[PDB]
Amino acid sequence: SLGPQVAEGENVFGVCHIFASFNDTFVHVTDLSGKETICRVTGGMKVKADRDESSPYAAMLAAQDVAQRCKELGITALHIKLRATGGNRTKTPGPGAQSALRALARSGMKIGRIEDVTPIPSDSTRRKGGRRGRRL
RNA sequence: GUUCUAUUUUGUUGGUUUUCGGAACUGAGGCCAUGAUUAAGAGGGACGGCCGGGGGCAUUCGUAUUGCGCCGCUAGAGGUG
Ligand SMILES: [Mg+2]
Ligand SMILES: [Mg+2]
Repeated sequence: SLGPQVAEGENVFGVCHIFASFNDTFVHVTDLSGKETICRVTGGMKVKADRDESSPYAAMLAAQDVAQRCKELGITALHIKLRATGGNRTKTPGPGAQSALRALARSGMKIGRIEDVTPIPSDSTRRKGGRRGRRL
């Protein structure tokens, strides 16, 4: 729990997988390989009404909690891997993506490299919804 | 030339071949300014270099999706106004 015993001034790098859907948000800090996870907090465990799991406020609270104990385990800097639902479904990030990423910068964490890792297909299976679409 | 053959012809009876004519068949000729319009901003076909998610058969790659096996950490995740 004391982290790595390494000289001062360096930055131990981790990666946070920011998965921002339209109905909740994930903030998931792991080590460089991604094999070993460290902190995982969603907007759903920080808000009471599930209509607000994807709200930008819940993401900022979720990001603060992750970064708060991320210092505790020794990590000082992060690589950012933003992600939308993607796949066969939408490919734009949800509302909570910006607040969660902004909060990490303000929480004292150091930002490394930001990249989008949305799972886009070459071409996919048939998309949910009829031929006339989700009509309302 | 051959065959059949109208009929004229030998003072008048009779027999044969002519030729003269008619019709058909068959040789060697000479002669014609000797005889085939053009080549459709019609078409068909040939040939030459290309062109195209045209067609059929086989082959190859790509993420994504679903499922499964293992590893990590966790209490929610999904969905909706
Ligand atoms: Mg229906
Ligand atoms: Mg309408």
